[PDB]
Amino acid sequence: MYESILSIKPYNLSKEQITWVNQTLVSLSDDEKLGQLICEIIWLDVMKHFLPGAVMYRPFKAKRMREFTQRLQKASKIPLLIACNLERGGSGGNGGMEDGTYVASPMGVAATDDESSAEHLGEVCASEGSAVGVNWTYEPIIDIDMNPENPITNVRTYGSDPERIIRMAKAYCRGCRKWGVLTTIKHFPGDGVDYRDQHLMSSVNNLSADEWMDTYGRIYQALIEDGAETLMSAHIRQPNVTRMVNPLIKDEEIMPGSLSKELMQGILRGRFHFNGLICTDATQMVGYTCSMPRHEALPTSIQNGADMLTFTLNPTEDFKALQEGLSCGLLTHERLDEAVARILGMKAKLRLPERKDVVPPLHAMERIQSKKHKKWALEIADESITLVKDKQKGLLPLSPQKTKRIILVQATNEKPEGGYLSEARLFKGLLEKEGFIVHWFEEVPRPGTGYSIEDLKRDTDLFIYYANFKVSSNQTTIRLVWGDSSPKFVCDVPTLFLSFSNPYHLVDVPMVKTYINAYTSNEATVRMMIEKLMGRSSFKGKSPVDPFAGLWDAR
Repeated sequence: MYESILSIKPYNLSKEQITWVNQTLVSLSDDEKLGQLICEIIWLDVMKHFLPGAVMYRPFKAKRMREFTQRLQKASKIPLLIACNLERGGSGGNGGMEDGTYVASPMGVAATDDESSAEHLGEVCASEGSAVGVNWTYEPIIDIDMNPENPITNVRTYGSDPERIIRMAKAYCRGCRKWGVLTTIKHFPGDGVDYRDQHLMSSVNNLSADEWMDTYGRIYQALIEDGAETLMSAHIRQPNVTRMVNPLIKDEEIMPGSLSKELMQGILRGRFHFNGLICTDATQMVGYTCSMPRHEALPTSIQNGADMLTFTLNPTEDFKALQEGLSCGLLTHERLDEAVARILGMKAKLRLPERKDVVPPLHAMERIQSKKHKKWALEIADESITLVKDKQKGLLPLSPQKTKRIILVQATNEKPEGGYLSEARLFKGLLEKEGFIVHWFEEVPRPGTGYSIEDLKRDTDLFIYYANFKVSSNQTTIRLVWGDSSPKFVCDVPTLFLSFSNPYHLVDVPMVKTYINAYTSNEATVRMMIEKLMGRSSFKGKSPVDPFAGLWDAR
């Protein structure tokens, strides 16, 4: 059975492999099959309530991951899919591992407009992940960064141009497959139209059916045909596409991707002929929990096309809900077997059953933070940093002979110990190496009743802003927050603004005359920024997006 699925892309299993999937399927109890639908988060005692089909590692040390893998796999009757959000390399972006290589955000790669940079990104992700036993990355994101106010897309995307997104996403996958790591296209039906986070609600892709088909649909078809192994159906609604499949559907029946049969079975399975593994986005996100009673939602997600539920809330209650859903018919035994078949087929595709070692040789660990990976990080930084606005004649290149005294102003939504980002301290120290006098904004006076603008101009030749407003779950804005530290004197003291993450900061500092986007806040990007501000390195980056956000005043 299931040869029509397992023998073709993205599976392409052999006769023997399909026999293993079928024989394993037959040997599983109902509870075992239900457990296979669940991916459990590791933050490894996750088998007390059921036997899960997969796990995802939060960011611990690479060595710990390699240890967890050996233990988890050696204890699992059915080999586990081992997931990780390897987004920006081995490290970076709230996922990956703690001591991996942080290469660059996806948008920083897109700024290079060189798809070989995305392939390199995918290689570092999959090379360092597979060394510790990871075989499934929840990447690449193929959302379109349409709405500059969306807090959860932003630098996690390859920008706002569908054609570039397709180029970069395909290259990323190309790099991952070279290391035997499954890829995941997300977030279906597509984030980036709304301005709201699906962690906090069910966000809405409200494009017309045609508009969606022409943009998001085009990208998904491109990655599906490219051989995308897995897809993540997120808690985002597409009402107009849903109504196209089901014109009589009531607005209250329209479910997000993770619960919608019109989207997962009508569009993906049907119209687009996606044959890979579908998993939901994390089930504890508000976008999921607020759309339907949970005891109903978990089995309905599988019944409506999803093969896997990502994470549990209360594991006992959740498994009990799957048991009852199967018992009372919310989930059919026939759809259950078909889901497990696709889960087991990806485990067979990875050749996990035949393997008799589990983790690679310890020598594999040497790829982590290898010279080659560090070197790609420096190439991407050299190619990505983008001079967006340069309307102050003579300012660049910087030199202590033109602006000796600098006030360095940090702006971030992080809360680093000591008050300052290590990357900002490094930037400060490197400016001083060049011969600048650099004080933090907090160290020097500011205009007021006892300090004049003439005094400020006497003590300050240049303001420089280090902006790092990063993407994180459950944030409703990544806008620039302070307000006397803002560029309020751009016509009195020259002012330079540097964004090391969010590229739309001109929304909040439109008065700035010199503005540069770097997309990534890591040591490699900081070092190339210094080289470029001093005139030793040319500005090569190209905005993969509109950094002015359609604002007349930002120019």
